Amino acid sequence: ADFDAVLKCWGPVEADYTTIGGLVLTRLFKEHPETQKLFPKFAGIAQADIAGNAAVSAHGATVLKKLGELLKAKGSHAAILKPLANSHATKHKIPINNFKLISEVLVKVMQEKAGLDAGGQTALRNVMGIIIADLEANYKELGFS
Ligand code: HEM
Ligand SMILES: [C-]#N
Repeated sequence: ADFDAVLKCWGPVEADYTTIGGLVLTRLFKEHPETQKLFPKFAGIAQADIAGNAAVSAHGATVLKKLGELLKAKGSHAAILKPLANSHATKHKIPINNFKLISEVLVKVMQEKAGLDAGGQTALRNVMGIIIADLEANYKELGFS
């Protein structure tokens, strides 16, 4: 049910993955500035210059398309999520807690841009908790606790 509640509001996201992707990453780097250092291509860009950055928005679109592709899997997602855990633990070297940060930014952006109501915001938090727990279990399989 929580996947359905999110998907019932995904239309505005999927309609403009680049604009919404840029909003998410711009907000993440504003509200959680330590996360920006984890993107060496973007680290050190002054905040004022992030909202207009086409590379930032294109990367945000990649992230949101992947999360769409996870959402629409409704928890049957191993072939999608194992590779993401592998790359994020071993290539990008992202500590797990940062996933909670981007998830909360997404809840805010969807509240403001996608019609996600207070129950919907619960639902997305729950779904992101599923995804993050799976990422974390795969991190541990790789030796990253
Ligand atoms: C569920 C949330 C997230 C999703 C769906 C996601 C998805 C992706 C995807 C699809 C890629 C491209 C393939 C790859 O390199 O693995 C990627 C790259 C990357 N992700 Fe994530 N990601 C998430 C969260 C994060 C967080 C929380 C951070 C850091 C705070 C992060 C940092 C990176 C970095 C640094 C890259 C490589 C950028 C580049 O060099 O082009 N990701 N992510
Ligand atoms: C990943 N951003």
